[PDB]
Amino acid sequence: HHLVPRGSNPPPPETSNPNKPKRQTNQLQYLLRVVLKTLWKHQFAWPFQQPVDAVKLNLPDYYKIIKTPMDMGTIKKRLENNYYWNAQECIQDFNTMFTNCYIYNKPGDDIVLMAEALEKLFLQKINELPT
Ligand SMILES: CCN1C(=O)c2cccc3c(S(=O)(=O)NC4CCCCC4)ccc1c23
Repeated sequence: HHLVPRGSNPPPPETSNPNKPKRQTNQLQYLLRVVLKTLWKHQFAWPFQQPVDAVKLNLPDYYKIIKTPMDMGTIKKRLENNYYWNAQECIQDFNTMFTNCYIYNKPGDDIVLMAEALEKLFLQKINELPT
């Protein structure tokens, strides 16, 4: 088809675990209802709300470089489906999302500023987690 590499996309990350028993917790609830909701509405959130489309965003080699993709849409779905055992698993996924941005992009890029601002807010919000 193409004369320059355009890339391709993996299926989005899994968002449910059919073997996992349900275990609801206060911190997981707070993560879904307060932390993620606050992050989602931040002015710089939109690029992180859905999986990277390597083809449409013209980032052909994105999924060569990023072996563990992550986005806020996926994190939201994982919280909704009770995929996470604890807050730390969720936090790890946020960390994977931000660090993927830092890995793929150059330190001076606009997208990295946006990720850094979101990460700073995230770190503030996780200090609110209930006992
Ligand atoms: C967060 C996922 N993500 C990237 O890592 C990335 C790199 C380059 C552009 C871009 C875009 S984009 O909509 O093509 N371009 C810009 C639009 C607003 C300034 C920062 C990036 C969306 C999501 C991205 C990227």
